[PDB]
Amino acid sequence: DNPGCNEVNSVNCNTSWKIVLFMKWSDNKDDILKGGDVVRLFHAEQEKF
Amino acid sequence: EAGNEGSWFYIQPFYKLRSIGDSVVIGDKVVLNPVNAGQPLHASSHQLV
Repeated sequence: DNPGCNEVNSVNCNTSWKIVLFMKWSDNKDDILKGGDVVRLFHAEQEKF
Repeated sequence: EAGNEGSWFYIQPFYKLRSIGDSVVIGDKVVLNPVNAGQPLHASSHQLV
C-alpha cells in the first residue's frame, strides 16, 4: 500500500526500542498550553483566521 | 464641591478583550458613562470663545 512501510512483528529476533521523550509527567495538566495542543486562533474582536 | 448624586460613573471596557468582572489594568482604554444618564462622557469638537 505504501512505498516506505515496514511492518512490526513479534518473534525471537532482537531489536532496540530507544525511549526518546516528548513531554514530562506533570506537564500534561489540562489548564496550560503544551507542545502538542491543537488550538484555533480567535481574534479578540472580529473572527478566527 | 458637595458631591452631587449623579457623579457616579460606571466603568465599562472599550476594547472587546475585557469584560464585566475583569480587573482594570493601568494604561488601557476605557469608556465612562453615568449611572443614571446613559450617555457616555465624550470630548466634543466645539471650541469655546
